[PDB]
Amino acid sequence: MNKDNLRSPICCILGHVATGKTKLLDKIRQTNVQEGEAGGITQQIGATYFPVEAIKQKTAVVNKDGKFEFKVPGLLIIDTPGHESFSNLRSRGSSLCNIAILVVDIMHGLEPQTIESLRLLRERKTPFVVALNKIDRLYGWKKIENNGFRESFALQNKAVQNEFRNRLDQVKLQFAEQGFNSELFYENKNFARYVSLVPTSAHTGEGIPDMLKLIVQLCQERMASSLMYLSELQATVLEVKAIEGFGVTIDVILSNGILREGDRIVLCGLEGPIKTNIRALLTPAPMRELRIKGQYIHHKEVKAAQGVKISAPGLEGAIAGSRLLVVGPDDDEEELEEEVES
Ligand SMILES: Nc1nc2c(ncn2[C@@H]2O[C@H](COP(=O)(O)OP(=O)(O)OP(O)(O)=S)[C@@H](O)[C@H]2O)c(=O)[nH]1
Ligand SMILES: [Cl-]
Ligand SMILES: [Mg+2]
Repeated sequence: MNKDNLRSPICCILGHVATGKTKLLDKIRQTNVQEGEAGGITQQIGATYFPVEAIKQKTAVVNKDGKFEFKVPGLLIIDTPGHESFSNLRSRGSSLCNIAILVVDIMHGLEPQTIESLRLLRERKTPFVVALNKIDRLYGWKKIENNGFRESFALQNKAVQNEFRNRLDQVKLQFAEQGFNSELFYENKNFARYVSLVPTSAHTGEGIPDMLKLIVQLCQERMASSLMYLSELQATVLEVKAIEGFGVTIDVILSNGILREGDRIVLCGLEGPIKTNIRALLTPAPMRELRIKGQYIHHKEVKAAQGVKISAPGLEGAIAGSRLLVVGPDDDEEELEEEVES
């Protein structure tokens, strides 16, 4: 359990259309992905890597005394489409994650794809918190940019505080009807068993510090302890696409283990196993999206979890969703081809 064998866990963001999943991530990243999107909607799985240094800075306003202990090296956050036509991608993102944020519009409560998401979460026993987003839409909300929720909530007028309590109670009742007990996050005395509700605004940043602290807490206090450390390689192909200068590449979620430039890799292809070597192992800059076209950073080595793009010859027939394996010293290359096909 050395700190040079720590693993960055995977957090999926799930929720109904237009609840603010991408906008929340844009506020954390300081990006404008949502503005860029056709229709303002997400149509693919996105991956952004957050080094723990950034998480520490973005939670300082709810950790002023420094007493919160950070143990993760970072977190890979997966953005997903809420639109009904992409249930396959919510399913894939859910299958990949270790923990999750379920985004609910506080003004609307639970909606059809919230219910779909809750089924995914319950089935896989995924620890999650709920972001009750768009609190700035409470009428008369007075913002302090990027504040902790409690601090800001204390400064609101009586009308706003009453409206919040009323909507919060309604949402709690909705979750209870779906079989989930939930509590406002600082009122939750059973983090292991009850869902924490953290009110947020993607527009003002309020509550995001609380939300980030909570997902680190999910990693450190709910996720299986073994997942804090790197073990055997696990990787999944997300997409296959030709990129200028690199030929047909694959975007991969590295879920566990370590990938290296030059690795002999095996994966499923249309006509049978593909066996090739990694020519370039690419990532976005930290806190930038895998689903966004850009210049890429080349790495000799990438430790899990991360979203990577791999350049290699012979990827033309790669199958999205395929597992990916690396040929190790004690492996037989053909035997490994047979194992990936399984
Ligand atoms: N006022 C306010 N508006 C918000 C907030 N969060 C998101 N929005 C707005 O809601 C709209 C939808 O946000 P978006 O980030 O696209 O949702 P999404 O959950 O990613 O939606 P999808 O990709 O599943 S279709 C956008 O216009 C965005 O500006 C918020 O906290 N306050
Ligand atoms: Cl949970
Ligand atoms: Mg989106």
